[PDB]
Amino acid sequence: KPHLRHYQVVGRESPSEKNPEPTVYKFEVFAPNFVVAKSRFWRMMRVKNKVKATHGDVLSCKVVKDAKLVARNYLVDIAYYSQRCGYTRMVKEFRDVSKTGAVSQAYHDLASRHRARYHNIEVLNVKSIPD
RNA sequence: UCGAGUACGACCAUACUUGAGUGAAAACACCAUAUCCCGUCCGAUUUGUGAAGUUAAGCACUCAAGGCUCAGUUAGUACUGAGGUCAGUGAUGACUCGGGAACCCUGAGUGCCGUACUC
Repeated sequence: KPHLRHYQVVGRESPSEKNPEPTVYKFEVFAPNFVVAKSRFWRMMRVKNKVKATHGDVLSCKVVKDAKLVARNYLVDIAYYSQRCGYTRMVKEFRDVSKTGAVSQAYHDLASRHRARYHNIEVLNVKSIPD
């Protein structure tokens, strides 16, 4: 029912004719599809690694399984962009069931109050909170 | 006698130009001279003609800097082709699908080869 599943996308940089064994990059992104995961996989590597989607290959994107469906806390360090105060990060600790669920509320909250939508939004540290 | 030595060169600064060092054989080099062609207002320049001589310059070899060449950045940045019944503002701004710099700075090193001769 909550959209925006959680994808585990990993990939080298088409090895290599120069380096012959480029370091593998893996990161987990929330996305509606996996085409949208790879689209934002090759945005981190184009920026945080200077690697094109052309000059590299996706090793194994994957759908993370779940957590036993039970309520718990979540602080989601989220970073959006807007003409509304360009590139501000946030914390916005939510209380939903799964990481997919809470990050959904994260997006539907920023697009609600900052009108920042999916591609203007990076995510980091979707972790939980005991108390 | 072996690397290089001259003179011919091809790439044309990694080769340039700087302060020096370096020159062991030859070989260039300055060098002697107006005794001739020579044209020098000049024996400077060059152009007759040879070896008392000299590494003083020149020249190649060494290090060791601007500059130059290769790269690491700079930077997936700027910029850009394409696409939005994108967002505001008629300021470009992000996004998506791509291309993708430069100056700089930290580097690397600071020529290479090709024909004849001569040893």
